[PDB]
Amino acid sequence: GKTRGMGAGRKLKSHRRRQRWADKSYKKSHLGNEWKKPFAGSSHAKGIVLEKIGIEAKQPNSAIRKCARVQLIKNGKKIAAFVPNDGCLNYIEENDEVLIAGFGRKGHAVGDIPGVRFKVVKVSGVSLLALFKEKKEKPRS
Amino acid sequence: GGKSTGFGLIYDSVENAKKYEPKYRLIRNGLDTKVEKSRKQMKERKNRAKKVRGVKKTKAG
Amino acid sequence: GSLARAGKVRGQTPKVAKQDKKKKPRGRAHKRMQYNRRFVTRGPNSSE
Amino acid sequence: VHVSFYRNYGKTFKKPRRPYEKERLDAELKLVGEYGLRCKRELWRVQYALSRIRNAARMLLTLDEKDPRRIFEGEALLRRMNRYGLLDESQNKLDYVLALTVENFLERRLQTLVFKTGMAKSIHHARVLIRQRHIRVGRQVVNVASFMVRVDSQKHIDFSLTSPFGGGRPGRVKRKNQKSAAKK
Amino acid sequence: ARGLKKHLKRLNAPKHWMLDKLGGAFAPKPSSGPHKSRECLPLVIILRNRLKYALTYREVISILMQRQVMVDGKVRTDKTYPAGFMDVVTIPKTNESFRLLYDTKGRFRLHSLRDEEAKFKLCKVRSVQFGQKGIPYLNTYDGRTIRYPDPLIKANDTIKLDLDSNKIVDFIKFDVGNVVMVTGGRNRGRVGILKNREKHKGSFETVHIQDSQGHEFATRLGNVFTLGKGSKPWVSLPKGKGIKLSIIEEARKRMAAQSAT
RNA sequence: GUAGGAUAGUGGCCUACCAUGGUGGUGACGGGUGACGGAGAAUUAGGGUUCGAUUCCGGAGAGGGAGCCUGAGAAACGGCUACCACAUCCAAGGAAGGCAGCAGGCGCGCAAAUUACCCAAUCCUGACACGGGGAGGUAGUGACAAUAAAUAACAAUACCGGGAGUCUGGUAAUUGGAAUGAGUACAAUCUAAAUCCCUUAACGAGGAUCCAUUGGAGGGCAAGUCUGGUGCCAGCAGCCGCGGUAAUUCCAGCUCCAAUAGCGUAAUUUAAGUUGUUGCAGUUAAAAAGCUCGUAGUUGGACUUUGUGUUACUUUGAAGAAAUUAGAGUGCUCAAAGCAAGCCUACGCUCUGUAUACAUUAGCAUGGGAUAACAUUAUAGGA
Ligand SMILES: [K+]
Ligand SMILES: [K+]
Ligand SMILES: [K+]
Ligand SMILES: [K+]
Ligand SMILES: [K+]
Ligand SMILES: [K+]
Ligand SMILES: [K+]
Ligand SMILES: [K+]
Ligand SMILES: [Mg+2]
Ligand SMILES: [Mg+2]
Ligand SMILES: [Mg+2]
Ligand SMILES: [Mg+2]
Ligand SMILES: [Mg+2]
Ligand SMILES: [Mg+2]
Ligand SMILES: [Mg+2]
Ligand SMILES: [Mg+2]
Ligand SMILES: [Mg+2]
Ligand SMILES: [Mg+2]
Ligand SMILES: [Mg+2]
Ligand SMILES: [Mg+2]
Ligand SMILES: [Mg+2]
Ligand SMILES: [Mg+2]
Ligand SMILES: [Mg+2]
Ligand SMILES: [Mg+2]
Ligand SMILES: [Mg+2]
Ligand SMILES: [Mg+2]
Ligand SMILES: [Mg+2]
Ligand SMILES: [Mg+2]
Ligand SMILES: [Mg+2]
Ligand SMILES: [Mg+2]
Ligand SMILES: [Mg+2]
Ligand SMILES: [Mg+2]
Ligand SMILES: [Mg+2]
Ligand SMILES: [Mg+2]
Ligand SMILES: [Mg+2]
Repeated sequence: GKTRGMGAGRKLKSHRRRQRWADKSYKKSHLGNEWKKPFAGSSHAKGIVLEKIGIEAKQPNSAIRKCARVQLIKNGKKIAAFVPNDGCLNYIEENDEVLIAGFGRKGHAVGDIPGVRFKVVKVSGVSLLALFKEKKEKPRS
Repeated sequence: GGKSTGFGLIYDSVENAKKYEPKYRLIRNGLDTKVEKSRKQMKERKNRAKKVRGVKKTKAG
Repeated sequence: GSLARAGKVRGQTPKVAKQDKKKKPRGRAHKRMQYNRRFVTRGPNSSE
Repeated sequence: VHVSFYRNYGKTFKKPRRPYEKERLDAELKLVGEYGLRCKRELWRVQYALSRIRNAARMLLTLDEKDPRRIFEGEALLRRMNRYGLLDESQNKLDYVLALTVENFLERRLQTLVFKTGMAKSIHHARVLIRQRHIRVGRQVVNVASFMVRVDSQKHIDFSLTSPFGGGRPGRVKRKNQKSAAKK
Repeated sequence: ARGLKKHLKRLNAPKHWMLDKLGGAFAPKPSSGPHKSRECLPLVIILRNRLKYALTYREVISILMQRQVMVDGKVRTDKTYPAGFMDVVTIPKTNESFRLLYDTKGRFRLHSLRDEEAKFKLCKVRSVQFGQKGIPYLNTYDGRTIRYPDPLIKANDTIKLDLDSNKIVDFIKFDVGNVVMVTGGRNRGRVGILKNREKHKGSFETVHIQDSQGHEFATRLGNVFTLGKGSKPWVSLPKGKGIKLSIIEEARKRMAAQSAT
């Protein structure tokens, strides 16, 4: 059982120190591997759209999830960013500046989209929501 | 509305007022004039004037 | 996969303009009608 | 350094932990409509204020009744509740502070008292009168419906001297209508 | 820092000055002088914040530069001059004369004096030792040095100093049974009778003081200042007379005042 | 360690000589930190977890090192000297450079404002009552954050209920007169000068277009088995799931719901008794070392007074920065705040107020001696 002695302060403190590493949440923050992620601890990131791609939805669903391969400007890492809403892929062109954000599960895949943990928030400095609702238009043409 | 509060000073004479009263409060009552000046221009004149020695300091445009 | 069908359904949907109607009260007035319609006088949106 | 950085400020309400509890939504809307409140925020700050008062009483009640801090701050808390009409002289114990409710505080609002003293036709009529500079607490005009009246001030609630309802000249609607009638 | 600090941030100023925190970024930095910067009251605070004669920092300079204020009998023109405990401030034009004494809440109080009582002050003796040529001298806690002192005077005694002759008129030996005031710490401003002296070799000496109402409090020897021999002080005390009331008792008086006033 | 040298002075700080020591599982030494420390901040039943670049205090630096003059004080950088790295001007012989001050620009980025006015307040400085102060203040930008609080009220009709009847309550872009600030503006006030606020002549509301938004409506989870479109497509969906021709879930209209001048989306606390000291588990769910010995560690029976051996513990006290936190007093119109104010009507008063508590651990000092630790005991070196 537990050590109970009044003079056992060191053992109890050191035991907990070792055992906190067994906790996945604790180890994910104190390992230091978060800095090696594409965002490197940031909430958002800008990147350049390399190509427009489609990803087969995971089973038992059946669809083609419209994504976009993006290279991050600050570190040059390539990621797959899901483009939400209906027909918003038409608002994205290759070699375009897009603001990326997490998908909502802190680096974990979401939904039936396989191996996708990012989504597109802005394109050419304009939010996809504004373009989807016809609030604004992309700055070109 | 219907009530205001302020602060008042009564000086024994206008001569004592001009000694102890700040300049801006004398201009309000008309007991003094306002010398119009630009602080930034005065600073640039100071820095231009200290590159010259002697009586030419003033003549430096 | 094929990316040619992106925006398919949203483009097919026939456009229907919104019907302009009298606005509702704001703030305290809104909470007044919301209070009379639930305490003073099936769900709120039942298809009765 | 900026001196303005030392100015204090704080929060006056907390949002509920469970946002879509049907029972709570029913009880809160009843208080909001009964007292003519603007939104749930006005009810939440009263609950926030009440929680602070009750928390202070509980700490005092946990101390010995001979503790000097219990005696001094306990009397101050009771004196504060009496001065606003929340407690009665027959309820001079900290245990009665723990029995206070939100309705007690909402009844001391200027909006509630303007209505329950006959000056207004409805709780919602009182709201508009207060914000329209028609009420005064003593000599001072008050345009804040959340003003918490004191017992010593409840008998001085009257219409402002500048109001059409308190001896002042008629507002701009009657004056224009009088002007139009004269032109005829 | 590479030397001496010339500024005092307002929040770092002593609390007993009672300066408002939003009044500005700075407080008056006390000049060097007879009293320590943390145990003094600069003339600017006295003239502007306590007496209201001046409304601004500038007006205090005007008053002092006219030579209208004297401290310990001498004119002072320094705005941040550190006036401290037992100092006598005199303003001939207003015919006023004050002694800096602590109220029972630990703050300096400008105790109005009579013209007769404004001719002396009390000083605490710091040490007595031989100077150059074997001449004995004593120095006080208000920065004064007196040569050829009475041989009976020792450290921690109190001397009555005449501000005209600048000589020691009389002194009180530090001993149990005298009335003392506390000049530092939690009990600052409290007056009582010195009941006991607990010495600890190598450490601070503790003194147990008993109030006139039987309340007993302790403090360090360095915070004690003898005011008189026996039980009567040699100086006039403020209304409280060094009697510290409980918050309950103080609230009782306030409640009664509203009923009467 | 001894003797010197140097220093404002102690000291292997340095030199000569001598000795062989010093630290370490009670973690030395080394490594990592997206590490300046603290006052504190967030969340907190309690215990706790996380954060702390930033206005108060302490330290450190001025592109990187080093060196130094002047001086009371600097190893100073809005001082100098050199090297290295960058970079300006040149008549090409030279010369001058240091924004992590204020503003501003480039770059970097998810990420941050005017190349404004003024020493009037706060205070600092000089030979100085007077000069100076991008310290500091004022205004501009400012949905970081925080506070108060509009977007309608009432009456009469028509319509619809409740307690044939009649009192009360609810709806309508119906009909009526009332109210009022957003705005606008004489003015005064505000201010160093302006500006805003406060006050106020005139003006200023009916679809009072003077038009409230942001997210939702299968479950979790408040709100539709509505209508049209799409047909495992397009899309939705934090999770479970929805969509394959009769979609409560997608795209729309309508209606409804939540919060509301705010709301949605993308590290950390709570939930977590899923880090467990309080307070978790280990037969079978993840988890008893194959077995025993064993040092450090941790833990150790009872007994001594009831009726100058050394410590822990406990009691009280002293000392303790402010700001923040808790809290007393006080009607800034309320409030977040602030530290003010109040009283009467004189040449003023209340000595007006600006309380108090909390503040681990270590250290200092009194009282207590149960519990507990160490030390000690018979050739008494005993009293
Ligand atoms: K633990
Ligand atoms: K130093
Ligand atoms: K030395
Ligand atoms: K040596
Ligand atoms: K010098
Ligand atoms: K100034
Ligand atoms: K000056
Ligand atoms: K428990
Ligand atoms: Mg057991
Ligand atoms: Mg400095
Ligand atoms: Mg000593
Ligand atoms: Mg030596
Ligand atoms: Mg050697
Ligand atoms: Mg840190
Ligand atoms: Mg660092
Ligand atoms: Mg810090
Ligand atoms: Mg850093
Ligand atoms: Mg900064
Ligand atoms: Mg600092
Ligand atoms: Mg330096
Ligand atoms: Mg740099
Ligand atoms: Mg240097
Ligand atoms: Mg510089
Ligand atoms: Mg410098
Ligand atoms: Mg920002
Ligand atoms: Mg509007
Ligand atoms: Mg729908
Ligand atoms: Mg439901
Ligand atoms: Mg359908
Ligand atoms: Mg749903
Ligand atoms: Mg877990
Ligand atoms: Mg478990
Ligand atoms: Mg198994
Ligand atoms: Mg198992
Ligand atoms: Mg035992």
